[PDB]
This record gives sequence, structure tokens and C-alpha cells, in this order.
Amino acid sequence: PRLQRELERLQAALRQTEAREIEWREKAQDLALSLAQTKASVSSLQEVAMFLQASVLERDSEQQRLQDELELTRRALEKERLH
Amino acid sequence: PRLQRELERLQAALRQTEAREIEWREKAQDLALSLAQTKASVSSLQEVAMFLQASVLERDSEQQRLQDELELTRRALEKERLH
Amino acid sequence: GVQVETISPGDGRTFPKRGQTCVVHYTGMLEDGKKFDSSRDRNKPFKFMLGKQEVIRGWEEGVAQMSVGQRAKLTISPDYAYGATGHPGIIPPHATLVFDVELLKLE
Amino acid sequence: MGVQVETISPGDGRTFPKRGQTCVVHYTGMLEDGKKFDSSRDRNKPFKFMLGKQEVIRGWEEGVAQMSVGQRAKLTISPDYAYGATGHPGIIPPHATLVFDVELLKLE
Ligand SMILES: CC[C@H](Cc1ccccc1)[C@@H]1/C=C/C/C=C/C[C@@H](C)[C@H](O)[C@@H](C)[C@@H]2CC[C@@H](C)[C@@](O)(O2)C(=O)C(=O)N2CCCC[C@H]2C(=O)O1
Ligand SMILES: CC[C@H](Cc1ccccc1)[C@@H]1/C=C/C/C=C/C[C@@H](C)[C@H](O)[C@@H](C)[C@@H]2CC[C@@H](C)[C@@](O)(O2)C(=O)C(=O)N2CCCC[C@H]2C(=O)O1
Ligand SMILES: [Mg+2]
Repeated sequence: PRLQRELERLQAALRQTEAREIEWREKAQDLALSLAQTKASVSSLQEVAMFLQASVLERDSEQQRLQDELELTRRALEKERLH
Repeated sequence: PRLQRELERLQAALRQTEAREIEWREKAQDLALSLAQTKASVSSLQEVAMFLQASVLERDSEQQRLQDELELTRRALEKERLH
Repeated sequence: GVQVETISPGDGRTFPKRGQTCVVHYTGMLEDGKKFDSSRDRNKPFKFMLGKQEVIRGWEEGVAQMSVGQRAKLTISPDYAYGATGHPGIIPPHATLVFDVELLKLE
Repeated sequence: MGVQVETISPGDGRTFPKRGQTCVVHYTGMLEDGKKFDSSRDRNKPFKFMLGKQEVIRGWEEGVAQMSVGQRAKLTISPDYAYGATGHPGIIPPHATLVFDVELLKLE
């Protein structure tokens, strides 16, 4: 008699929970896409940094040769100014 | 009975759906926390890249002045070998 | 290539030469106006030396056409920016970029 | 209060980098508890820097300079020789002592 009523109540409680499950799943799926894109961003910035450091190294290699050539040319100028 | 089967079926469906909701809720919370942390590492790497580019620029400015000094030293050496 | 359109006029006579440091503020956007980077958000003017290939080709060509004080829109096709690869999470493959650039000074 | 160098595998004991030389290395960077924050090995790509050009943290400059070609070593670096009070949010926390597993592959 009264058991027909409670079965309908629990059906409506199940629909409500089913709706909540979907809201949390979708929220989670959206956050998962943001994270993957943000993780991709980290990898790309790392590789940008790797390039910038390779550039610093290339500059310092060139700076090394210029410092040597300047030192020798200064030495030769001092030798000439004596004689 | 008739309703005891449907009551057992509604109990099982509700608890299984609730458990799934709880897992999605937890996943969404953990992904949000992980996203915030990855976003901080993105900012930090941006600042590392900013620094490395400032380092490249500084090397390029120094190369320019080193080259200029080398040129002035060469002109001076050449003038000593004439005058 | 790169297209240069004037937002706000500069002095119309002080253009950057190779080996000069350009000091700018910029906002970088995709073709729909979605921002991906900005020096203004950091309150930190960006600096680079013209002609040393420190920046993308579209900037090398675009900024050299600007005079001190000028604010300009640079629309940069992917061959003058990041091409077929882009930068995952930041710049899609084959993206046209829009930069709002202001040339603040030269040093 | 500096950097400590503990040999994992010995080098040739003869070829030491000079300032101005490019060091080619592999490294794994870890926090004090052993949590990995970076690795050139995971990238399959040796890392290069020139010694004596202020390109790296002081703990590296001092530690790698003590290594010979072929040597693998553990560098334990105090915060003052690394990233200090500020660290790098999301990667290196405040006042982090760092441990680098470093191998000197060659000089160029
Ligand atoms: C991918 C960075 C790229 C590397 C490169 C250098 C030389 C030739 C070709 C490429 C080169 C780098 C230069 C020097 C380093 C600057 C470091 C800090 C200030 C930047 O915020 C970096 C971290 C990000 C990386 C991703 C980029 C999409 C962009 O967001 O810059 C960006 O706005 C951009 O597209 N920028 C930054 C502002 C100038 C225009 C353009 C550029 O040329 O970038
Ligand atoms: C914050 C990076 C720091 C900036 C700096 C430069 C000169 C003097 C003082 C500091 C300097 C930079 C060097 C040259 C750039 C190299 C670029 C690529 C290979 C690195 O993966 C960068 C993107 C990350 C940044 C965050 C760091 C926590 C660390 O993960 O490197 C790292 O492992 C480290 O602690 N590294 C990288 C390998 C050598 C040891 C040490 C270091 O000295 O780094
Ligand atoms: Mg030197």
C-alpha cells in the first residue's frame, strides 16, 4: 500500500544523483583538458629555455674568441709603443 | 514479493551511482589542485625564460662593445705602424 | 609575412637601427583576440637588440618599421612566427598571431 | 653552506674543465627527499654550458669544476648556492637543498 510511494521517491533520488554524477564528471573532464594544455605549456616553455641557453652558450663561445683576440691585439699595441 | 526486487534494484543503483559521483568529485578537486600547481610552474619558467633572454641581450651588447674596442685597438696599432 | 597598422602615431623620425636595443610593451593574441602573453600584465617592458635574431622574423621586420612612441598592430603569418609546429599549450600549428606593440624607447 | 661532491663513478682523473670550455653533461635534479624536478636523461639530450661565464648556479660552477671527464658525481647544494629563500614556485620550494646526479660526458 505505502510501499508504492517510497519506490517512486527513491527513483527521483536516483535521478537527482545521476544528474550530480554528470555535473562532477563534466567538471572533471573540463579540468583534465585545462591541465593537459597547461602541462603542454610547461614542456614548451622548458624547450624555449633550452633554446635561450643554447643561445647564451653560442654568445659566450664567440665572446671567448673576441676576448682572446682583443688581449693579443692589446699586447701587440704595447709592444709597438715601446719600440 | 513484487516490490522487494525493485527496492533491492533501486538500492543497488543508488549506491553505485553515489560512489561514482564521489569519485568524480574527488577527481575534479585533485585536478583543480594539480592545475593551480602546474600554473605556478608555468609562471616560474616564464620568469626563467625572461632572465635567459636578458642574458642573451647582455651578451649581444657586450659583443658589440668588445668588437668596437677591438676595432679602436686595431686602428691605434695601424697608426703606430705608420706614424 | 607581417602587416604593420598604426594604433597611435610615434614621432615619425626615430626608427631603430641594427645593434640598437628596442624597449617595448606588448600584448600577444591569436587571430580571435585571445591573449596568450603580455608584458603589461607583468609591468615589465620587454627588451631585445634589433638584427641579432633574438626574436621572430615578424618582429624583426615589424618593429624596425616603427618610430619611438608608436603603438602598432603587427599581424604575423605563421611562416614569420611559429610555422607548422607552433608551441603546444600556447600557440597552435599554422597560427596567425596579432601583437599590439608600443616602442617606448631605444638604448 | 656550499656544495659537496661525492663520486658515484670515477672519471679519467686527468681531464678537468677550464674556464672558457663547454662542459657536456647529463644530470638529474632532485629535492632533498629524492623527488625529481628535472632530467636531461628523460629528454635524451645532454646539457651544455660554458664554465666561468656565470651560466649556472654557483653550486654547479664549483662542483662540476672538480670533476674529470667520465666522472659521475652527486652534488648536494645548499640554498645559498642555489635558489635561496624564493625558490621557483611549483618546482623548487623556499630554502631548498638540491641534489644533482651529474655525469661529465666530454669537453668541447
Ligand atoms: C617561442 C619564443 C621565441 C623564441 C625565438 C627566438 C628567436 C627566433 C625565433 C624564435 C621568442 C623569444 C624571445 C625572447 C624570450 C622572451 C622570454 C619571455 C619574455 C617570453 O614571454 C616567452 C617566455 C614566451 C614564450 C612563448 C611565446 C609565444 C611568447 O609568449 O613568449 C611570446 O609572447 C612571443 O611570441 N614572443 C616574445 C616577445 C617577442 C616576440 C615573440 C618572440 O620572438 O619569442
Ligand atoms: C633557474 C635556472 C638557472 C638560472 C641561472 C642562471 C645563471 C646563474 C644562476 C641561475 C640555471 C639555468 C641554466 C641554463 C638554462 C637551462 C634550461 C633548461 C635546460 C632547464 O631545464 C631549465 C628550464 C630549468 C629551470 C628550473 C631549474 C630548477 C631547472 O629545473 O632548470 C634545473 O634543473 C636547474 O636547476 N639547473 C639547470 C641545469 C644546470 C643546473 C641549474 C641551473 O643553474 O639553472
Ligand atoms: Mg675569456
